[PDB]
Formats: sequence, C-alpha cells, structure tokens
Amino acid sequence: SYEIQGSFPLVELEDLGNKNGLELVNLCLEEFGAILFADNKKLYFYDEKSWYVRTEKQFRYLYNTEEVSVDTNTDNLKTEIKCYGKQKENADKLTGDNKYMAVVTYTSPNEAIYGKRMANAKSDDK
Amino acid sequence: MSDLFLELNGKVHSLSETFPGLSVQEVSRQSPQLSMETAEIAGTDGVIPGMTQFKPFIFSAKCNLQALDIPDYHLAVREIYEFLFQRDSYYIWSDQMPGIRYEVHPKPVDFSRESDRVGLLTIEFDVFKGYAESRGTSLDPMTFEVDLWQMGMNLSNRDDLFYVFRENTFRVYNAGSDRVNPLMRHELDIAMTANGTPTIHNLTTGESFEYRKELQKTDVLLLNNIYPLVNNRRVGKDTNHGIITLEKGWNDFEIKGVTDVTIAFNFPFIYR
Repeated sequence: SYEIQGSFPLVELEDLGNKNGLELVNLCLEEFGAILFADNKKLYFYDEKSWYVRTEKQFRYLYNTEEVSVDTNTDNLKTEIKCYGKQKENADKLTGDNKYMAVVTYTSPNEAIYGKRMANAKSDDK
Repeated sequence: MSDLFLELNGKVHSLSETFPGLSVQEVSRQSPQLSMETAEIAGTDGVIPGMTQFKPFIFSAKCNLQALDIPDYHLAVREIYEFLFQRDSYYIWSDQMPGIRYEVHPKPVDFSRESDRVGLLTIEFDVFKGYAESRGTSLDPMTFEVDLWQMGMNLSNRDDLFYVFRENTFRVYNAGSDRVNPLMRHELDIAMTANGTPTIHNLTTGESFEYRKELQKTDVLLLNNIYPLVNNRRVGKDTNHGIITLEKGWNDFEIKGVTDVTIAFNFPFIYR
C-alpha cells in the first residue's frame, strides 16, 4: 500500500508502464522529487518540505564528533548553457538556429563569481 | 589440606584420590579482567567508557607428584596428561570454596623434574565465560543435607529465599553478582502452569513477557534462555518475543491474566 504526503507538480511521460513496481517507484522519486520511506509494506512518499523535521539536537566539534570530512568538486562548474527546442518541418530548407522554433542561452548569476563557463549544448525535441 | 575436584562426563573425580602420588599444594584465582570499551575523541582528555565487560581469566593450582620409581613417575605423568586434557571443557572446584565451580579448559603445563621421582607442576585452567557460578541452581533447597551451599555466596541472612510461587505477585532474589540475562548466554529457566492468557512482568527491570493464547492448568509453559515452549513445542510466533531478566538482589514480579498460578525459577548464581 502507498500513501502520499505533500505537494508535487505534474510530469509528462511517454508510454508509462511495462516495468516492475520498484522501477516505477524510482521513476516517481526521480521525476516528482519525492522521498520514499517504508513502514514495512506501506510506502510513504513525502516532499522536501514535509520530510525533514527540525530538531534541537546539534553536532558540536570536540563534543560528539571525531572526524569531519568535506569533499568538494568543481569539474562540472558551468554557468552558461545553450539549448534548442523542437525541430522545424523545413529544417533542411532552413539554416542555423532557424531550424528550431526555440533556441535559448541561459547564463547563471554565479558567472559574476566564476566567469563564463559554458557547457555542451543540450537538445530537447518535445 | 587442599584438593581439587573435577566434574567430567557427569562424574566427580578428586585429583588427589585419582592419583595417589599427586597432591595439591595450593590454589589461586586471577582477579576478574575488567575491560571498559573505550572510545577516544581526538583533542579531548581521557576516554568515553562504553559498557564494562569481563575477559576470560585463569585458575591456577600448584601441586607436586611423588612417585615410587622412575617408570612409575613416567606412567603417572602420562596418566595425568591423559586425565587433565580432554576434548571439551569440564568443571572444577576446590576444597577451600566448595560452593563455587568454574567451567574451564586446560592449558599446556610442563612437569618440572626436580629429582628422579618427584616433579613440581602448576596446572592452569582457562575459564572463558569470565565468571564463576554456584555448584547448585536455584531449584536446589537451601538445606544443610544438600551439602551444596557455603558462606560467602551472598545469601541474604535476613529473609527466606524460595523460587516457587503460588500467587500473582511476589519477589525473587538473584544472589549473583551479575544481572541474569539469557541474551548474554546465561542459564535461566521459568516453568509456569496456570489457567488463562498469561503475562509476566518484571517491575524492577521493567520487562514483560506476553503469551497471546489461552492456557490450561495441565499445560506447562517453559521459557529456557530465549526459547518459549508449551509441552516442549515452540510457540515463539504467538508471543511478544520479550524476555525477562533478573537484576541483582530483589526483583518484583507480577503475573496478569491467569489464575492459580504456579511459577518456578531455575537458574544458577553468577559470581566473580
């Protein structure tokens, strides 16, 4: 049995089905951004707001912690991206970005701290 | 006079009686090996103790062998080696404290040949349970003719100690130095016969064992260690899987849901 506790957006999907229960549950978690916790055979699906509960317990250095480690990676630090929408019917007859009705370049504000770091273009044809 | 008694295969053998040429000079017992599970946090002082535990220790007996002649000496040495070293652990106790026994395994000890017919020995038995236990269980009566109880076994000289009860609320006295817990590989048996659906509560410890079926007076409920049975049939699925424990000293027990209760406790005392 399943229970839902929270608010989630609508997601458009193609030919849903032909999968086991766990695959569909993982798909739900990845798409709707839910968090799954199971009371034995009863699966509760929360959102970020209703999952975490604030507590007065705290982690203090030299008091109840021994080794603290932070791993930081900046191999994928990108602040600019170019994306293309669907493809026009007269794609062969057209040239350049005119092949797509939707072409947009997004630049994050964090560029002001890191400069322009543009990544490989991603294409969504839907 | 000192002597050492060995319980092996259900038979009690006196070391001096079995080997006439061998006499026990002295016995001794290593102190309990206390060990706190320390946890260290770098930058702070000292350690954070966990739960104190007790490591296995050594019971030693200094003795000598006096033989008639050299072939007799060699034969006696071989026979002593055959007798002491067995496949499985056995029990030992001493004349000095004949009410406390240890489950032990022998250790390699070499004869020290001093003359052509005399040899000194210092037998060492490793006791691995980490504790000593009484020779008799709680079911044995506290009577003189039983010849089992001695002084220094923490017997309360202020009130009677019985381990069979006929009412729904009583007190049971654990005289040992450790809390009797079957989860710690301790020996503990409860035999209760009554009518109805039973529930046993140890108030001092705060534990509760619950059985969820009707019981008749003819059926005996036996909890041995961590196994509950009725008529020697496992019924763990029909219980709450709780287990009771006996704290040091007095434990207040209350039984609910049944009438004409007859409950008996059978466990040995844990010393150290």
